[PDB]
Amino acid sequence: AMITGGELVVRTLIKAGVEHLFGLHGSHIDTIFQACLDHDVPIIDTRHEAAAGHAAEGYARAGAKLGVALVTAGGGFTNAVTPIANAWLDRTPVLFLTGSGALRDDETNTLQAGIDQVAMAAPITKWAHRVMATEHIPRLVMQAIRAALSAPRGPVLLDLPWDILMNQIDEDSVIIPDLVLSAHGARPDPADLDQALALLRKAERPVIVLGSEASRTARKTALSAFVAATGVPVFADYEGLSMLSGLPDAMRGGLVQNLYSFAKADAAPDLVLMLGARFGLNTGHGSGQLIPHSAQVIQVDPDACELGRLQGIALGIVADVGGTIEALAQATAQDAAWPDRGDWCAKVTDLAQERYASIAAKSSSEHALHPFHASQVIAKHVDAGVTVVADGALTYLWLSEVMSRVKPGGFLCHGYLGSMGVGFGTALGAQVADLEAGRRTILVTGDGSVGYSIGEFDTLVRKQLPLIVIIMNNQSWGATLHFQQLAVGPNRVTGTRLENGSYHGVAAAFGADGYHVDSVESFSAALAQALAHNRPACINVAVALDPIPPEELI
Amino acid sequence: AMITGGELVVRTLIKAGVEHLFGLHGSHIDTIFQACLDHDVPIIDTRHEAAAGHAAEGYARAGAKLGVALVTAGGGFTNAVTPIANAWLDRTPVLFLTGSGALRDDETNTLQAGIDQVAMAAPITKWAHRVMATEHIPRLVMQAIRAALSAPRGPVLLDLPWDILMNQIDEDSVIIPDLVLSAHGARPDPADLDQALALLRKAERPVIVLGSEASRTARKTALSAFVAATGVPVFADYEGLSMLSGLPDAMRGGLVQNLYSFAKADAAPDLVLMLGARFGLNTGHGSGQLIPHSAQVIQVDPDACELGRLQGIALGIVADVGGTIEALAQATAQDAAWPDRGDWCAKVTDLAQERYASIAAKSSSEHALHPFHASQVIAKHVDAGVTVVADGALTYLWLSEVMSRVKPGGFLCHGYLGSMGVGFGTALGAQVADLEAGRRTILVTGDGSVGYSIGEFDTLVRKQLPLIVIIMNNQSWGATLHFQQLAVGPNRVTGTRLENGSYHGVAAAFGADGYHVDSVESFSAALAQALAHNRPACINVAVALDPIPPEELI
Amino acid sequence: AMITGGELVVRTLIKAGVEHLFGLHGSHIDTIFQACLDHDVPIIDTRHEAAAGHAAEGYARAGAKLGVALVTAGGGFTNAVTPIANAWLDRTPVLFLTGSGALRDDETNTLQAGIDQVAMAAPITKWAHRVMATEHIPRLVMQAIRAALSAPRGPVLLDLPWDILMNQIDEDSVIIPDLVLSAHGARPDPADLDQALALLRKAERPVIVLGSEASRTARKTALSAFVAATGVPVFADYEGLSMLSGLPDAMRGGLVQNLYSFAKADAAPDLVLMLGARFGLNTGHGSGQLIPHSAQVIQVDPDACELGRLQGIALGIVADVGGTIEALAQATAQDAAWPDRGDWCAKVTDLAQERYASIAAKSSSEHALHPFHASQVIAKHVDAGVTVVADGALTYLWLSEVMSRVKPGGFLCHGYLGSMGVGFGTALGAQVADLEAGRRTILVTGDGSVGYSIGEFDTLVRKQLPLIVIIMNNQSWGATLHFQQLAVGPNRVTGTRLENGSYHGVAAAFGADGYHVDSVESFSAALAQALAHNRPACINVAVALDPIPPEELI
Ligand SMILES: Cc1ncc(C[n+]2csc(CCOP(=O)(O)OP(=O)(O)O)c2C)c(N)n1
Ligand SMILES: Cc1ncc(C[n+]2csc(CCOP(=O)(O)OP(=O)(O)O)c2C)c(N)n1
Ligand SMILES: Cc1ncc(C[n+]2csc(CCOP(=O)(O)OP(=O)(O)O)c2C)c(N)n1
Ligand SMILES: [Mg+2]
Ligand SMILES: [Mg+2]
Ligand SMILES: [Mg+2]
Repeated sequence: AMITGGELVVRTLIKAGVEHLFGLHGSHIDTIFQACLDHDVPIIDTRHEAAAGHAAEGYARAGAKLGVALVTAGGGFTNAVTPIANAWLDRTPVLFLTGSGALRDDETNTLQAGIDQVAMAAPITKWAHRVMATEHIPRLVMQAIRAALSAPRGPVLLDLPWDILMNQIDEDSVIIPDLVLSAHGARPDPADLDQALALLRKAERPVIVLGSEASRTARKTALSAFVAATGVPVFADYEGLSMLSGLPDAMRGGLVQNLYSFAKADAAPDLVLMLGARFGLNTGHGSGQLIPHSAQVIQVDPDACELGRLQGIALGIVADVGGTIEALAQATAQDAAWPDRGDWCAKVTDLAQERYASIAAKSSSEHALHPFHASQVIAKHVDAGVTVVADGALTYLWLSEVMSRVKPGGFLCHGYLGSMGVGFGTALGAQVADLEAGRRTILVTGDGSVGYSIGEFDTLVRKQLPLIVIIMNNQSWGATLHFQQLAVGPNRVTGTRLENGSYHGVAAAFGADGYHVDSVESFSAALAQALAHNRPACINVAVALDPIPPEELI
Repeated sequence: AMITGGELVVRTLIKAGVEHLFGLHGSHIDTIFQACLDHDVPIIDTRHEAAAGHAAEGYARAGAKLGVALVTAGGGFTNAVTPIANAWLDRTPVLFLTGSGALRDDETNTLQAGIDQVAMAAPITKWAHRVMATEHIPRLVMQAIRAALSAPRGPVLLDLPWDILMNQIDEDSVIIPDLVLSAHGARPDPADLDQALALLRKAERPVIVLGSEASRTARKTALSAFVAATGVPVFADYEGLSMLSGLPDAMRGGLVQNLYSFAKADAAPDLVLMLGARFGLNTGHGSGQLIPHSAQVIQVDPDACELGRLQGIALGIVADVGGTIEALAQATAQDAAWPDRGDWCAKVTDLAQERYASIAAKSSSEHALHPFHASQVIAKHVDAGVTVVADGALTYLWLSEVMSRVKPGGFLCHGYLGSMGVGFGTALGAQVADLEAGRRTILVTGDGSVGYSIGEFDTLVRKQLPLIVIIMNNQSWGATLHFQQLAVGPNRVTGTRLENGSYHGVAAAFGADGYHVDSVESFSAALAQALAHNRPACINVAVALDPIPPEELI
Repeated sequence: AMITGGELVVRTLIKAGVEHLFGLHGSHIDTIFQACLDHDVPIIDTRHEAAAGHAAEGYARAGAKLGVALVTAGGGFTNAVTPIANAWLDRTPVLFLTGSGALRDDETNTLQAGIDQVAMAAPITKWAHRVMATEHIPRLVMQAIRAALSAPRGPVLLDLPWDILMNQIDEDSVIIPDLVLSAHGARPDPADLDQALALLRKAERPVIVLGSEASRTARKTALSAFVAATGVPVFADYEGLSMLSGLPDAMRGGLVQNLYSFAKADAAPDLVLMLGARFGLNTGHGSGQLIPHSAQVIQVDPDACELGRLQGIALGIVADVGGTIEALAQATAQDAAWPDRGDWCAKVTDLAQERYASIAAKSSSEHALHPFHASQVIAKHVDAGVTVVADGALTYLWLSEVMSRVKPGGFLCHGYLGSMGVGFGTALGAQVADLEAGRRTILVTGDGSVGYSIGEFDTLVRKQLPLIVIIMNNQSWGATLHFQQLAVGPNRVTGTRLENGSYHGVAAAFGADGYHVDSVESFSAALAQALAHNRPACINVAVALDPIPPEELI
């Protein structure tokens, strides 16, 4: 009859439909550990709260569902800050449950109390709030969850004082509410939908560009019905990429990064339909080399701030990307008489094919194994059954170069935050999600980036998570080392040389299979063996440093 | 050639379609003032920055558009804080432009530099930001507008460093963007709309409650259509009242407070459609006193946090209220199978009118003018051409008891901030935008409340503003004095008596028409008089302090 | 045995030895009004929270002590923000007690509850905190007072949830701490002090300048002794001026502002002892206009950031300004051989006098009363027995030129916030402090500035506070009309016309003495009268607007 506040937290999460938590133990949050123990709710405990946070993100991104991070007071929270800020810029839905000092003995210079965690999380969350009463728990947890899931998606900080968590209340007294929130999003007004549809019908070279908000709602089947009736090519930023994985092969434009050299071939797009993709790092900023200044733009985004923020656009809609896609598939259904778009699809296909073949031709692997070739080795293993997690600068923009012509189940790369090393936690969490859906996760990170959360090879072994960490090891902080040469001068490389350490040796110590390879065939075989067993694996890949990825030259 | 920084602000402001500004001069923001002079943009300078801010609220609330406040650095910003906070809770679209310390001479103990205005506004604005370059002025102003205008509506702070406002850049060299925002709001997915309408037709005692967002979109025409086909009674909070004035009297429940008396007749609502109406102060929180616990709630709100925050709901939709009404009215043109809804309208009408007569039965005027009698002198004077601004606690609680059966063009009362003294600023700015149409504005304020921004008669006189101020005088801070008596005891009154000044004299010293009143007819002559004229009118009214409103009880 | 939290607040305030509170009533803080009324502790209830806030500062500033401000939740707090912001920059000790939403019913959209008040006050307070338990009140109240009273003095916000105040505890169980905090500030290291005196002895034309922190510790006899033994000329800024009032007039250098000419009189100070004076708006900024580069500087300040913030200095001491003056006095009391500065002092006295008369010779009042003439009339009513509070920009820039070489009991003015209208609240609270002091308070304010808190005439009459409200009336915003001519064009003035309202009529309408005067004959008669009458009085003074006050030369 008497239950702890920590019980209420878990019961509300049970009701909300959560089946996994990612975290690190603390006395302050043990009531939640105890309650999860009782209801068989697995907490995937890590070796760093940053890894736990990133794992909640990874789980959310690869699962298209809610992520839950569980951290303790003080350092527990501060260690989760990078995942918080990363989820913020990436529009990913994570509930960050955090402990704090007890309200009784507030301002007593005590263990793990003393820092305004709500004030700290404020600038980088949709909502950050501290619970003031134990009976408020179910309603406030449910409130926090609604905030995170609705467009635009984002992180929420729920601060649960040790006080409030240890408190015992009569269970029959406080009501645990249901998650009452519509799964379908808000659609555009039929007038703007009639307009956007009209504007794209009379169009010589139209393109769709998908963003993160497309993957959250993940309304794939509707995207098919819409793309089939209209026959319009679809591009995406890294986060939208996997949404193209189910499109008929002809209208798969790939990553928006290659809407770039459309300038030399007349191919400057006529009308661009942006669906949750923002103006910034991912779409060539305002520099307009990706989204051409002379194109008419139709932008759909949950936040009006994003509506033509860097370039003057034509039609500015504010609705949910998911509902918007649904509204487009619904209208496009009976309107089944659409213009001839055979030879714009071929152009988009052929221009991306060009840039690809062009780089393959300039890629030599004599004396040193080329990053491009090691990228093609992973690429040959990429279908809907595989999630790919990208980390590590030079690593990921070489990886980006092969990623457009395969159909990944998921693809989790860096957002605007671009925090080197977020990939390990992300991939761990993604592997937990992919286990339910019968899929495999592969992290592709740099030698420098992996050392951020290298202790997570332990967690992979302890929890038996079959993640294959692939390390592009060019003995350095790659992209930065290039900046020191290309931007400063040839012999001005300081603090970027990382010429020490056997990474497979580290993985071997934590009990995970370590491979160090240095050639195409050996790496190809190592990866094949890694996939072949259901066990965590490190593949230390000795790779070339000197070559320059095309993205860097821009 | 060269144009100033503030010169850019004003140009970007007119392309937005705004026609007025409310402010106070600062030598930090004269750059705006001068650019405004030669575009014939009227800056209505008040006598207190607080007043200007509330006037920006009024303007935006009265004419359902965007309001603009324009304050000087340091002290100018901090004086606008209450307006900003009020706007935040009331969900009203206002663009607060503030000057600040020049980036040159930053951190130098300078004149009006050295305070973090953005940090101060961030907890109470949808967006708070400081412009770093002069060329950024247009894209960020237009951005701030987009933020202020989308659902849910709310205030935005744009900090313009005096530095940035003075720097001249080539007039051709930076584009001045159009405001591209769909105006038509996003609407619920049809499946939810079906779920809603199916439950609505199933209901035996259905009800609709309107909140601020209905008034911000002001789709009176679509609402009427929807209300007609279905024949469901409609209620509202103070902010959603204007939106009942254009509907058939048969389906007009009035203010939500009237839903209180219903449980005493086994006539408690069966199902309630909350359109932008939040669970909180105005809807009786989660007590189940207005919105019954046994009733099945459908809630439509732009903020997912609001979806069942204090009470379990049956269906929760995140979509724009204005778009939702549009959809509900549209789904209506093909239904044509709705119940008579006449005998429930009978019940709703009977209960409302019954409550009204019940107060008239209790109210005596034999020794002092009953606030309710004095309130009626205003009621038979209220139509679609009057805008009523309510301030003062005891004043507005009594004044509401009549407002349900009359129908104003504008009704602006307190929100959650409950800030006594906002009424004058709100009223002043309501007169503009009542000058915009042909409507005339009446303010009904308490004797203590008016002292807050009493120096605004100087503005009313200077700027030829026909506003009538009805000072409800009970010689005290009424409701607070009632608190002291009812909550602690009869002889426990302190700091709540106000038995001194001649307010109607005060206004006359500023050169405005000042009146007096003892009883019912005494006031009619003063009211019909000053209303017959077309200029600033200050009326004083001696009124009984003793009587407790029905809203006070409970 | 059972007492409320509000009672705990009051008993703690009493034990700290506070005698007055300044505020505006709300039901959220009534428990504090009830306790105060029980212990005979006056709450000066005003007509605006800003006036209550400012009165708390004025009390603190005029009486060299703590000022306590009492405001209610929501609107009450937001209205006190400008005072908080002002006390911040002016380094004035004010405890701001605010009510807020109850902790039970957090996040309920309830009345006056939903603004993060601590987050708002955070940028502009030494400390801002929200009480979480009723038992914590005494220790937290006392903690706040320590924070405010210690160098550098500043404002503090204690947020007191309605919940926590209404709550009842066994009075026997909670202890009420003493205010144990030393009255003596920390003095410099002897090696630092000796090298300061080693420089002062071995220097040719040395000068002392005082700041805010010098009035906060208000050490007259120690400073008096130090200046007697050393014979060094002493200046000060606006807040420091009142400390010169007790020195030998041969040392009284007046306002450091007079120090411009030393640059072009060849006698620029060869050494400057900055005692709390800050490198900013008060002291020629960073440029050597008031503080020459050629001068070697010894600076004392509680804040190390201030130590040569914008200039190079020879010695930087973090210590209490009052404690230092004591170390200066004590050590210098043995040194019986301080070099004579009679020659240097004579030069200084005669340069301040040369400045004075050169202003006096012109400025003829042959048509209108040159504000200099209006200021000199006030001057012959100024001595140790009078506190002069000052407002209005164009107003004060004349008054400063006459204040130098007449000795006020207190001289309160604008700090770095420079907010117009702060003067009324300030004088209202100062008068309270001056009434126990036996002094008389005169407020000299501009015509626009007075409109801010014009209802406070009701306060002056209700509370019977015989403040004299002088209005220097030039029917305009003066300095901001000035700027519009001088920096734009003589025909480019908009939004500064205040040619309206007999300000003296409104004050008379609130039941105080009302006078309008124009010439020295009419004026010094209205003044002489309003003085002899021990009652609140308003002296409206029609004045020339055209004349430039000399402090503007660049
Ligand atoms: C957390 C973090 N630290 C530092 C940086 C700056 N940075 C950008 S690229 C880069 C080099 C990454 O090198 P590596 O992980 O080895 O991958 P590589 O480029 O060699 O393929 C660094 C340190 C960053 N973006 N994030
Ligand atoms: C800014 C602000 N200050 C104080 C309060 C507390 N308060 C609530 S009601 C009230 C009385 C208002 O009196 P008046 O304006 O004369 O109207 P009346 O109640 O007498 O009709 C006060 C001071 C508040 N709600 N907001
Ligand atoms: C809150 C605020 N509003 C406006 C200003 C800008 N300002 C500087 S001087 C000035 C003139 C005010 O002087 P006034 O009260 O009219 O008396 P005067 O200077 O003419 O003698 C104004 C409005 C400010 N600093 N702070
Ligand atoms: Mg590397
Ligand atoms: Mg009243
Ligand atoms: Mg003036």
